[PDB]
Amino acid sequence: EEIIWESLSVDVGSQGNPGIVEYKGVDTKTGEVLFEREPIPIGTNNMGEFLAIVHGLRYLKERNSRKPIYSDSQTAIKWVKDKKAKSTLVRNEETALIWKLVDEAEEWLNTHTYETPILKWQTDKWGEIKADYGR
RNA sequence: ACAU
DNA sequence: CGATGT
Ligand SMILES: [K+]
Ligand SMILES: [K+]
Ligand SMILES: [Mg+2]
Ligand SMILES: [Mg+2]
Repeated sequence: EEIIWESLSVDVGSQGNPGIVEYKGVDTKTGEVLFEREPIPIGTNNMGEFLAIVHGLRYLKERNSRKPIYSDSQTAIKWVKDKKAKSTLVRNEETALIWKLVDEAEEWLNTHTYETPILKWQTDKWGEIKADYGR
């Protein structure tokens, strides 16, 4: 119904899919960029969306913040809930880095706790998520 | 079909 | 138009 403005919003940006993947987290209210991941040479949209949420979890936990996280990705929200990123991306030398980060993100989820609500950004009602890459 |  | 996903 209503945007929870006291929140973190995340989004992925890519050059190709699969292709170069980056992501960032912003203050939903102000747009302030809170974290930005260095571009990853090959990954998928959904792996980036997943990494963005998990990074947001780690970011908020380190800062003792109970803010929720918004993502517009049905897929990544489910993957985080499951603690399992069910990507189809081939594992090879070229995809080694993104798969390493995804593996490590799952591992973090399986060794830490959090109460952070992970919320679906309702793009059809509210427009583009505040972390959008204007892409 | 829905979400990217 | 193509790809990633439930
Ligand atoms: K975009
Ligand atoms: K499809
Ligand atoms: Mg997105
Ligand atoms: Mg976007």
